[PDB]
Amino acid sequence: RRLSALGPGGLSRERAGLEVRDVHPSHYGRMCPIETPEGPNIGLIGSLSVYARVNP
Amino acid sequence: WLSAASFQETTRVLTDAAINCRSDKLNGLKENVIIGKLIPAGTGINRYRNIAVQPTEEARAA
Amino acid sequence: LISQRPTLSEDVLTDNRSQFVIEPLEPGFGYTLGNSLRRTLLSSIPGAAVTSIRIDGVLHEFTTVPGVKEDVTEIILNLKSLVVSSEEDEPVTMYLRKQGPGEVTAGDIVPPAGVTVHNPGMHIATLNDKGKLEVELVVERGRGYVPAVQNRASGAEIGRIPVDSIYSPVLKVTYKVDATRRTDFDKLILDVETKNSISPRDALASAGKTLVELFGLAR
Amino acid sequence: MLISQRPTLSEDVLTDNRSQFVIEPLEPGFGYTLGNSLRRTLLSSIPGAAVTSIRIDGVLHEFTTVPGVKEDVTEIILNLKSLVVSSEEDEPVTMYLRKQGPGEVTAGDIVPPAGVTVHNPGMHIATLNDKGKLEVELVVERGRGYVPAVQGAEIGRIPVDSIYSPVLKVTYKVDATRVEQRTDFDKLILDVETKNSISPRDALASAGKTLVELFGLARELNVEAEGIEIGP
Amino acid sequence: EEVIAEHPVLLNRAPTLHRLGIQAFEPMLVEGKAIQLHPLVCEAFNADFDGDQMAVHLPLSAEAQAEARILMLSSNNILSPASGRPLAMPRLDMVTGLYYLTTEVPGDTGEYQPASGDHPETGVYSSPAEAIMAADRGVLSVRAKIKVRLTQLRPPVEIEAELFGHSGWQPGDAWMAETTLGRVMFNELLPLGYPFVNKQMHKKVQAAIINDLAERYPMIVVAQTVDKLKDAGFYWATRSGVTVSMADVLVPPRKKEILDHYEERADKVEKQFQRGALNHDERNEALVEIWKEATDEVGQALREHYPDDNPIITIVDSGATGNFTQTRTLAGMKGLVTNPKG
Amino acid sequence: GIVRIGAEVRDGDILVGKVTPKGETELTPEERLLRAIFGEKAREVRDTSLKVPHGESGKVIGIRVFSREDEDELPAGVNELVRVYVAQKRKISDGDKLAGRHGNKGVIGKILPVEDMPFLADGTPVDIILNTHGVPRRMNIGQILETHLGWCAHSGWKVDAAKGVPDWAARLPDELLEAQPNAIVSTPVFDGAQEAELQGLLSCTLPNRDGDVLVDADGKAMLFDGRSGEPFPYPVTVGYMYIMKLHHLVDDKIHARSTGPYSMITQQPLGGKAQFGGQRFGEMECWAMQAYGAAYTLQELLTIKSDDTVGRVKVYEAIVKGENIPEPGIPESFKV
Amino acid sequence: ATCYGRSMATGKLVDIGEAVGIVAAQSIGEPGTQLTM
Amino acid sequence: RSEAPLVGTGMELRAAIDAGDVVVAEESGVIEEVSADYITVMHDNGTRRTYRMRKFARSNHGTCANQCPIVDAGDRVEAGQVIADGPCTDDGEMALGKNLLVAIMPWEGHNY
Amino acid sequence: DTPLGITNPPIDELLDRVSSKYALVIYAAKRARQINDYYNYVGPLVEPGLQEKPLSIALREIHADLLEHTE
RNA sequence: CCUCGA
Ligand SMILES: [Mg+2]
Repeated sequence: RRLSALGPGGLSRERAGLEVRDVHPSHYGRMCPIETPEGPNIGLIGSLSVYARVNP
Repeated sequence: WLSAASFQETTRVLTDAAINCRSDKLNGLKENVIIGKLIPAGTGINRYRNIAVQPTEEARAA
Repeated sequence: LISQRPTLSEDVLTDNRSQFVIEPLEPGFGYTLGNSLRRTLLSSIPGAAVTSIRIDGVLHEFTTVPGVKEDVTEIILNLKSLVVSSEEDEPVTMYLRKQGPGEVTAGDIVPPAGVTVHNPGMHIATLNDKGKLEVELVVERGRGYVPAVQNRASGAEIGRIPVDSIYSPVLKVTYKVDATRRTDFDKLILDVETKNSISPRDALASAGKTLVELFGLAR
Repeated sequence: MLISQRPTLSEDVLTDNRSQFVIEPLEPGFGYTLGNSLRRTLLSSIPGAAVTSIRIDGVLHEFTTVPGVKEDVTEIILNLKSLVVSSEEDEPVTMYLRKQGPGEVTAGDIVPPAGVTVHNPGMHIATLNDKGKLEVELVVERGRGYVPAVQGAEIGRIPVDSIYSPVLKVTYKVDATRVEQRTDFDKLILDVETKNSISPRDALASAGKTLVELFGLARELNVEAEGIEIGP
Repeated sequence: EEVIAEHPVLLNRAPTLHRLGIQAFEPMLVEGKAIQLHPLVCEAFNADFDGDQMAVHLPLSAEAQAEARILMLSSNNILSPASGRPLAMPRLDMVTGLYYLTTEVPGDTGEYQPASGDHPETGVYSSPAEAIMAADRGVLSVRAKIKVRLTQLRPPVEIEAELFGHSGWQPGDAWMAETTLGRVMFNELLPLGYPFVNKQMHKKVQAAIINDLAERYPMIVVAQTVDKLKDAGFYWATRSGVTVSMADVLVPPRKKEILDHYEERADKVEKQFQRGALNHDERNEALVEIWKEATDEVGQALREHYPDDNPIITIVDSGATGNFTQTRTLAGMKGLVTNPKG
Repeated sequence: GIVRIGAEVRDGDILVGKVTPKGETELTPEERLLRAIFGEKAREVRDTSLKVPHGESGKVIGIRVFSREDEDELPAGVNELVRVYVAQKRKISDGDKLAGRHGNKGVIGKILPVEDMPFLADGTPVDIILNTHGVPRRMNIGQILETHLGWCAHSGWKVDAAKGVPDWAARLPDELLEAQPNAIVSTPVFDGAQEAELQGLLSCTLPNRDGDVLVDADGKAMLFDGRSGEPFPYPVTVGYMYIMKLHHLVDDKIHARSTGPYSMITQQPLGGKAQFGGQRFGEMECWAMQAYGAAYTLQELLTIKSDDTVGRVKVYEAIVKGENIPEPGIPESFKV
Repeated sequence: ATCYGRSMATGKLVDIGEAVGIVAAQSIGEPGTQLTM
Repeated sequence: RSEAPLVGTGMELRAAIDAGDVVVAEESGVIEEVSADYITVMHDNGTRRTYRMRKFARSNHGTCANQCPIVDAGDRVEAGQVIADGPCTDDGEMALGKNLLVAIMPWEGHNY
Repeated sequence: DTPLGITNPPIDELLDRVSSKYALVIYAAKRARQINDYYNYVGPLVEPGLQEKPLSIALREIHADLLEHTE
């Protein structure tokens, strides 16, 4: 259920500003604001919310 | 030049040092660290590392 | 303010639980006395337990037996509840052969002369039509808790499965004192519950004589 | 063989009235199993004689000062509790301290009745100034441990804290030094400083005896298996 | 055990932010698979025990072993080489221990109450040993104000000057102190000739004492003192009664009315904004000021409501660990929160 | 040459005997004397067998072998491929890592005898002692609330419904007015048990077998010090807390090395417990050593414990023969 | 030495061989993480 | 042995079955046979389904993935009921730890 | 008092015997390897004890003023 | 490099 930020065609780690890592107001009900890594990957690895679902 | 190259901007330091035929005296702490010599501080300075230790004759008697 | 020799007085509550009134004791002393007894009771009451087990088609802990519901690991966890007594003081062997269908309980174990199984209803395993269980259980006497003696230290061969041994026959010990304030005195009340291996009286007697042999040092 | 080795009991004598005792090596956990118990026994269960109450003639109303005397009442009581005394009488026994004139009263200046003894006659008690007298009565009884000064009467009877215990201060600690195959055993260290009635040795011995009797009360329920040692 | 005897080892925790991030110790063979780290060097390593790991290095040559025993010995590096002050002081648990040991309780058990009529005062003790025996019965509290005859502890400055020479006091000389048995047992852990400190040992007071010990006494003395303080602090912290429960987390009673008042003020500001009179940035500024003040007042009412021996208050105010705004967030109110923009 | 199923293995035990052909020039003088004396005449090999790594042990529970003589997909050049599965039963140990669900982590400092643990009035010793100083500072008071509810569910409760339904219990479902011991309950996030409802349950806690209420309406209890026997002078919060075993265990993390492999380029010790590596005495660590002024300790770390390929050997040689440690040579990495 | 002052670590005056530059850099860096906006 | 929490949420169960390390009855039936090795379900359809248990498998991170049956021979199981527990499950719910008797207090600096 | 193991003899008196801690390190280490060379060249100068490392013997020597040093 | 630990 993870939502990763890095990868080809995504953003790279040297471009990982502090603002992509913040909890965005649009995450409410989609990406859990609590579960994220403490270390370097903070705000880059988030997990899908309980009732959330991806559309086509 | 060794200290500068080991600090940062190594290509530039090394280029300029080559053109200037710089000779490193190997004076500093970092430089003796790199070559594996005793650093010139603490127990590595000469007044301390060159101590002569022998017993007093009064003690050698007994 | 003079002395009267103290008395121990038992009051049986159940077959494996008894209270013990020691009075009179010096003020401020009941707690320490009860605790010196409890720490010995919890730790150094001799008993008997199972050391190793062998199972027929089984060479190690981490596997199944055909037709049994419980893997060997769960079977050994169930065998940890086994309470047993022995008077041989040499490694002795019990046997357990049974064929399904049906439950396998501790009553299905045939011990030798001198070893007693005390909770025969205790569930060990469950067998179906194809289930057949064939077990050897070495019983020894010891005290405390001793982790599995390895197959390297003992000269054990690959088939033998060592098991963690809980020799203590004591189950739960507590105490309370009643302090009374010219001539003050503390009355101690020990509460001892055992595992059916021995009785509260016998456990307390072994703890008392261990403490007596240990305190005779200063004297 | 379900039998432990014999631990030893060694001595370090600090002063004439103070010693450290080491019991080592003890099976794991027993350092505390007999640590607190030995201390509480050393404090509460050794019999000794001590002052119970005093009557000081010359002052009943003020209960603060003694005329012609440097020290006050509370200080005199504090010095009197510091008096080490041993008696054989099961009943209370009275002593009398009387000394006049400018001088220094000590614990030898008291007349010990038959049977009782005063083991610290050099102890300072009071200093009487010019035209100074002191006549004071001292009740002494046998007892154990420490009972406070709490005990409608004849006037001038001041009850004091009774330091019956022959031992003064005991403190214990448990360290870990063990056999090579177990390395988890308890070494017990007992620091015991006593009075001059008895040496630390006798204090420990009587404590061990009282405890052996206490736990024999328990081993009397039945005689069968429990851990022993090769040597006592 | 033979070869490792007296053979020092270097311990290191990363990030090595300063030279005290590497320190030499004498190894004690231990049962288990974990390194055991003295609780006083934690500060120097910034080591807690929530999973931290550390590294071990074995000096081989005579010179390396000598540098380890002399330059890098744990107990020879007690002061921050940045500030010159000691780092190896009691921390949090020790603190609550000693702060508990040396607090004075008005009306505690065995308290000296002066002689009233025919009744004596029953507060004086011929020795700290007698007071110990008193506390072995339920008679004397460790924290009850009493009068004791002190024989083997140095008296305060003025008491010594008046009852002796200004500088003269022999270890045999007695004197009378109205203190607690706890403060007696605390001062017994300090070096002998140290003047009797009779105060509740807040962390700052312990800091003062150990700064004095660092200035005036040799290194090894301060090391042995902090070891003794550590022992006593752990013992007494266990015996101290500090515990968390939903009940100890007391709520400020007026909180409803406080918040309703500040909500009235926020409503005033909102109506002020709807008239177009107040600017948007100015509206946010006024609301933030309102709610800063409401948070402040809730925190104040919280302090006013907490008894001064509540374990949360005790832990914060002893200086052991934590601050009051944490307590306000716990029991009173969280307050305003940052934006992703800040 | 494969270890036998069911064996108990320890550090350095062979699991699969394997030999690699070394040239003749790689026979040591001794290995070349015995081979000639006894005329071994078999091709000289190096012992390249698979051993049990340092610090692990267990029972061989499974062997799996793939051969090229049998028709088995293997990579190019690979003849035989065998896996040995080892299983260890790990008891909880000093240094293992535990945590609750509230971010309250810690490692185990001491596993005490059951008799030393502070115990309740009925003799029950507690299982785990969490330090008070850790809770309030970290804002996870959820662990205390859980402990309270954990005790309520362990003891079970019976809410007094005689005169009616108390005000705190008003919003409670009927299925929560009473609960048998060790009951199983939910606290849904943001819809859980409210403070008033929780404090009520701490009143109606069912007693133990002797009719005793061991945990009062605050959640605290009286405990005895199992070391002295004296009670602890104040009530302590006790209750039931869910504690997980995290996968940061001493057995995985203990590591040590006197001497081992070295990387071929730099000649410095390899990295990683798996490779029997050496710890990295890095840049900031050298600053530390420098700041102490420990010249010789810094040199020795940087020459004969790492990089002096001849001084390495001369040093082990010296310690084994009880002599002084010799003088450092030149680090091979400077040459590189 | 006289100009430097006491060794902050030892409390006595700084010894001669001391590498005070590294100690100074470490003493300034170590609390840097405490510096916020 | 795994042990569900006394204090939980409603999420343990619904996460354990979706995680897929539990065995779940695809169709209602009766347990025909049950070993530590597999479980057979005779559906009312007349068909049988059997589920072999992962026994002491090695997970990617080295933890024991050992399934264990929780049904008995003859039991009536419905579609989607849990037949057998997984590595950190107890009766269908996620059991990640044990219920431990805790005291909150300092203790001689060993929980420092 | 009476410290144990590595903290004995006390660093303070050993520093009375020399100028700086560095001189003390070199002093002790040279005397220690002197002693160890003797065991295969003078000393020891004190009662060594059960099995004491030569560095500890040397530190006790320096404490007991049983030897001399230059620079 | 990835995921993780302090
Ligand atoms: Mg940490």
